[PDB]
Amino acid sequence: GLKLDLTWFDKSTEDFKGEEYSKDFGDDGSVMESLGVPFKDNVNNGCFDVIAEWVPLLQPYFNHQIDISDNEYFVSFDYRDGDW
Amino acid sequence: GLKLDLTWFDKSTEDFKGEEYSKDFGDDGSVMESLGVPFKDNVNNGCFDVIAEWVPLLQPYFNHQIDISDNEYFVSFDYRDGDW
Ligand SMILES: [Zn+2]
Repeated sequence: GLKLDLTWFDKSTEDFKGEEYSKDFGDDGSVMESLGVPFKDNVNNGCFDVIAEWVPLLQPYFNHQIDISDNEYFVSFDYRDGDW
Repeated sequence: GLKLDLTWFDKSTEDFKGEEYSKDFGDDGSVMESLGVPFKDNVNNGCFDVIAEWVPLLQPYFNHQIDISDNEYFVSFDYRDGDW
């Protein structure tokens, strides 16, 4: 089902540094609703800049330690048939 | 260097169909310039919708036969240090 695709870039050199997917949330788009982004209309449809208020809400799903002072972050909401 | 990330979905069902990276162009941003998308000033941003005019400009770098009448395409301009 739904997975969050997080990518980060260095603010200085601005090169693509890393990427990490969240666990599969299945058909529940609550995580997106909690971010203020409608589910059905925004999946597989572009990237969103990660703002400060999003950091703590997203952190529990990633091993990468999100630091918006050093990196620029983008999140895209990908959806595919269960079990990736 | 620069690599173009092409992802496409079925235009009817809306299901993911495939994804393919182009070769590494190094610091040659000519392909982006031909699309009318400033090289340095547009890498590592969101993704763009591929319009018909872009098809012949991109086709030489992908094995997949680009067909917009059947699929919907997105392209991202990813830039990382060399040797990826
Ligand atoms: Zn994107």
